Amino acid sequence: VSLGHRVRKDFRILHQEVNGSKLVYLDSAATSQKPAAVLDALQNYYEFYNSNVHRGIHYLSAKATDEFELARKKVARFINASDSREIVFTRNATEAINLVAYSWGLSNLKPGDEVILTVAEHHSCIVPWQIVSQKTGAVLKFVTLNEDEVPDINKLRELISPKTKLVAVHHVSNVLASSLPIEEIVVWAHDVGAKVLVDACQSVPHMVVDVQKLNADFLVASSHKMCGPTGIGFLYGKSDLLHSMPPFLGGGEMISDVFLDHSTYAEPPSRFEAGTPAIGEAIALGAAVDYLSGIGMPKIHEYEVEIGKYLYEKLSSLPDVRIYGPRPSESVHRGALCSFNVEGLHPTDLATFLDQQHGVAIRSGHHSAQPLHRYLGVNASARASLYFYNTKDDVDAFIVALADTVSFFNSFK
Amino acid sequence: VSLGHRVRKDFRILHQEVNGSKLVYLDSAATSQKPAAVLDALQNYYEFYNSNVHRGIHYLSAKATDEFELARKKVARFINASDSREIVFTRNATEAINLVAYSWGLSNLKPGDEVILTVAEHHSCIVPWQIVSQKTGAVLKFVTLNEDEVPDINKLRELISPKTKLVAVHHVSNVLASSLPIEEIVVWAHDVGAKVLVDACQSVPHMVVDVQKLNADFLVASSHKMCGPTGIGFLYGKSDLLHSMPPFLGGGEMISDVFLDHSTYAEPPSRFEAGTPAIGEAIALGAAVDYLSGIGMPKIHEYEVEIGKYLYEKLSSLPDVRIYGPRPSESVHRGALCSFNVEGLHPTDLATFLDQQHGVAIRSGHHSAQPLHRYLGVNASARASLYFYNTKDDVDAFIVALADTVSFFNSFK
Repeated sequence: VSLGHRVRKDFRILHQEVNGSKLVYLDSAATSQKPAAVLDALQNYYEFYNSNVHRGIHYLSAKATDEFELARKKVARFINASDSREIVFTRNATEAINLVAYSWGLSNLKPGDEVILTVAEHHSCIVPWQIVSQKTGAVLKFVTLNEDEVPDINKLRELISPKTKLVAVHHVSNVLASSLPIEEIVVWAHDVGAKVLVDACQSVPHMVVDVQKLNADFLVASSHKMCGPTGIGFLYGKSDLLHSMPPFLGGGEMISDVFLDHSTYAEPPSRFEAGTPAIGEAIALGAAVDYLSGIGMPKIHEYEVEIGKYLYEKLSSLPDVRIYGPRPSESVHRGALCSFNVEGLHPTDLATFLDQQHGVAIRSGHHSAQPLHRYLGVNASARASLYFYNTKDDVDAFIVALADTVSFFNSFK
Repeated sequence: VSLGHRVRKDFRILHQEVNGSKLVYLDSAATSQKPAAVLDALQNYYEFYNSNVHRGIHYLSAKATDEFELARKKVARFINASDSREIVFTRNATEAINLVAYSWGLSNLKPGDEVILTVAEHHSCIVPWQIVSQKTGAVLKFVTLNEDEVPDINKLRELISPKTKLVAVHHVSNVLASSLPIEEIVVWAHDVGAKVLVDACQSVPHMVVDVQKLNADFLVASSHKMCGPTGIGFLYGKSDLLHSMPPFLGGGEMISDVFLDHSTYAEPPSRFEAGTPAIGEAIALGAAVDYLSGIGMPKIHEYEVEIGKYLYEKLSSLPDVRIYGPRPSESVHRGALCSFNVEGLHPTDLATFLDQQHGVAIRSGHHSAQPLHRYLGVNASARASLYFYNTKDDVDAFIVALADTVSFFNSFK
C-alpha cells in the first residue's frame, strides 16, 4: 500500500463525487486538505476548553493557554528553532512577511540599500518589499532565470555586495517547483552583513526544514498548506533579531504597561501578537504538525519525489504540452507540482472542462506570480499540484482526463 | 424556561465539572462559548468543501468562495452596513484598529491634529493611536470620568474643536459596562470634519447594532466574543473612506496587477485582504451571525438587561463590595458584566479560590484597561461577565461562592 492509499482514509473530503465524477483533487498548492486528527483537535478545543489565553487564572483558561503555548513549541521543533519564543503567530505567511517588512525593513533599510528577489517570487514576497522600497528609498534587485528555467545562482551571487541588506527568496517555487540552495545563499549574504528571509511556504509542508541548518534569519509559512486550518501561519525569526525589532501591530496582550502618555512592550514573541490570537487554530496547527511528524517528513518528501516525477513524466509525454521549470534529475529536485500550458489552448478552458466533465480540480492563472509568467511569455498557466494523500491512480486519471479535454477543444479546430 | 435555560443545551462546554465542581462560566467578556451550529459549520467546511477562494474554477473552490462571500454579506446585514464591500476580514478587532491607524491615520494625521479617546479605552484602542501620534506628531486628548464613573460627555464634547480629526471610543465599556451616545458623538465630530471609529466589541455581540443609524465612519468587532471562532474579526468602513485609503498589508489577492517595478491594487474590500484569509472561520462567523439572529438580538439584549441587573443587585448586596461604573436605572443601562473589588482583598485571590474551590470562572486584572484602573486607584479588579447562555441560577451560585471566598480570606485577618 502506497502512502497515498494509506492516508486517504483520513481525509473525509476526498471521498465524494463532483459533477458526476469521483473527485480528483490536484490543487494542494492553493491549499491542503485536513486529516480527521486536526479537525478533531479543533472541535475538542471549542467543545471542552475554549477560553482566552494568558493570565486567565481559571481552569479552562489555564488549559487553553497551556495547549496554545504547547502548539508554539510543536511548531518550533518542527522547523528546529532553538527557542519556541522565536515563533510568532500570524494569519498567514503573507502577514508574516509584512511583519518583517514593517518592523524590520522600515527600521534598518536606508536609501541605496539593496533587497534581492527572484522573478519567480510569489506576490506576498514582492509587494511588501515594493512598498518598503517606496518608503525607504531602498532598491529591489531581481534575479532572472537561467536556461533551465530556475533562478540563476551565479547571477544572484553577483548581486550580493556590501550594499545588500536583505535577501528574500522562496525555498521552493509554487510555480516552477524548483528549489533554491538556501544554506549557501545564507552564507554569502551573512558575509556581507545581509539578512535572509526564507519564503518556506512550499517546503515546510513537504520536506524537512531546519532553520538552524539553514541559519536563515527569518522564515515564513502558512498553516492552510500543511494540513492545518486557515487563519493561522507563522514567522520564525532569530531571537536577537526579534528583540531588536519594534512592534508591528499594537494593543492588548503585546504590552508590558500602558499609560495615557505612552506604553511599554513585552518581549518576543508576545510583542508581535496583538489582541486575542487564533487560539483554536494554533492548537489545531499543533495537531497538523503532530500528524505530519507521525507520518515522517522524510517519508512524505520521498513519496512526493516519486509521484512528482511520475506526474512530470506522464504530463510531458503528451504532445503540445510544455511544463515550466527544470527537468527532474538526481541533481535537480522538483516539488510535486507542474505548471504547464497546451499549444493553442487556454488554461482556463482546460481547468473548467476538467472540473465540469471529469471532476478533476486544478487551477489556471498566474498563481500569484504574474511577473514570472510575463518573463515566460504568458499571462496564465494550468497547475496540477499534489500532496501525500494523492496517488499514482490520481495522476493516471488526470492524464486520461487532460488528454480528453485537449481532444475536445481541438476538435473544433 | 428562561432564554439561558433554553439555549444552554447548545453549548457543550458548559456541561462539565472543573476542580470537582459544576462549571460556572462568567468570563464571556474575555471570550464567548460556541453553539453546536457554529462548530458544525466549521467542521462541514473542512470535511466537504475546503479550497482556496476567488479565481478558482473547480467545484470545491466555487463553493468555498460562495460561502466565504455569503458570510461577508451576513456580517454586513447584521450591523446593517449598506454594502457588503464595506466589510473587511481581520484576525480580530485589534488588527482592524491597526488597519485604520496605519492606512487612514498615517496618511491623514498631521502635527497638531487631535485624536479623542476616553480613559476607559481598551488597550487595542489606545496603543495604536499612541504609535500614530509618535510618528505623525498628532496629540491624544483623553476624556476623564464623572462622578457616575462614566466618560464625561460634557468634557468630550468640549474637546471637539477644529483640531480633532478622529474620535476613537467604545460603544460599550468592557470594564464599566457603560455605553456612549455614539449617534450623537458622530454628529458633533462630523461638524468639525472629524471621523469616528467605534470600538463595538462589547455591543455587536449583545445588542442591535446599526452602523447607518450611528453613521460611524469606522466600526470594529471580534468573532470570538460573539459565538464565533477565534482567528477572525472585522473592520467596517464607509466605502468612500475605504476607497480613499492605501493598502495596509501587501501581497497576493489584494492586487490588480503585479510588475517587477510596481503594483496596482484591487478595490475594497479585497484591497485590504492580503493572502489566503481565514476561510473556514469566516464561514463559521456567518453561522454565528445566523445563530444570534435566530434567537433575536432584541431578545438577547432584553435578557442581558434582566440578568445584568440581577447580577448588579446581588453583588452590591454584599458588604465591602465596590462595583465600578454607573448604577443601573430606567435611564442608564449597563451591559451584563460587573467589575469589582472587595475591601482588603486582592481580586486574584478571589478569582483563584472561586475557580479552585467552587468551579466558578471569572477574571482578575486590568482587563486591558490599565489607565482606567489607575484612574480608579487600583492596579486590578475582579470581573464577572455574562452572555445569554447564563442564568439567574449562575448568578446565585456566583454570589454564594463569592461570599464563601470573602469569608475564607477574612478568616485569617
